Amino acid sequence: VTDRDRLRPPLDERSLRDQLIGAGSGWRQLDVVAQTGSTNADLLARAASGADIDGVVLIAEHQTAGRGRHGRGWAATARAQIILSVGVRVVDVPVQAWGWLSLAAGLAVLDSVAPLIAVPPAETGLKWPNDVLARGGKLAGILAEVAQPFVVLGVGLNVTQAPEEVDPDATSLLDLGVAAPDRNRIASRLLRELEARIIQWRNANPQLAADYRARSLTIGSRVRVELPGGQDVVGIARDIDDQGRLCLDVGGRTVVVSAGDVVHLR
Ligand SMILES: [N-]=[N+]=N[C@@H]1[C@H](O)[C@@H](CNS(=O)(=O)NC(=O)CCCC[C@@H]2SC[C@@H]3NC(=O)N[C@@H]32)O[C@H]1n1cnc2c(N)ncnc21
Repeated sequence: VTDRDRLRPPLDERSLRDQLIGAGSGWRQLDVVAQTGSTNADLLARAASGADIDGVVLIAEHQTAGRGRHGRGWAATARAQIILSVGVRVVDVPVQAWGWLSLAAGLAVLDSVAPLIAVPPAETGLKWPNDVLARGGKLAGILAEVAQPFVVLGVGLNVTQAPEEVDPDATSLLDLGVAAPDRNRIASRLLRELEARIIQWRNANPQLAADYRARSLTIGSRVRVELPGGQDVVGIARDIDDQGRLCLDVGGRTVVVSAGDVVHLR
């Protein structure tokens, strides 16, 4: 709505750089662009042209051709979200562990906005694999894409984004009760949390898996998992394995899923 536009001041690039670039911080480069097609596509293009995108941060005020998992889109309007992509060098890490990098990102996003909520409503946590939920609504979506030797981590976090603007099952910090969300503070918290989780992932820290399970909305729930190819599997989510894959209990049989869409059942 037009009223929410007043609640959407521009990001401060200079200030974010002062806070996030320098001693004690792994981020080497940060840019805020007014608009782009897809921040993920941009960092992928940079890498494909020889640039070292490790520790590089790209933030867009607006994204006109956003991308979701397996061919889907991501909708946004100007200054209503935190829209960023991050480059991570991964070649030094075994390929089996790359799946955990995306789980780590969602954990970082959740922890960056969790205390801003007045009281924990039902369904505030992480849905496997790339979903930050709050009150059942999708608060943020994570997209990891490969460009050797890097992985580009993308985050779309609904700050003041109205569900009617993007998606019916969406929610935002504003629609959760946060009156005047400051994207500068939130982005700063987010990238600081993200830095910690990436280091943890890179060093195979046990705390990463433990912290994920503690915030998982999926583990322990009856779920319908829509597999790639259109097949549905119904069971009970039990655990995450060492590759970040979802372990399903289907009537006593174990089904391990590497990718798919999860729906929490009654
Ligand atoms: N159901 N469905 N429909 C929409 C779409 O089909 C679906 C896609 N979700 S998804 O397949 O699990 N993928 C994701 O959640 C990952 C999205 C990553 C976006 C980030 S933003 C910066 C970076 N650059 C990119 O191009 N992508 C990444 O989410 C719905 N959707 C679109 N915009 C949304 C909304 N702003 N908030 C919540 N949900 C919404």
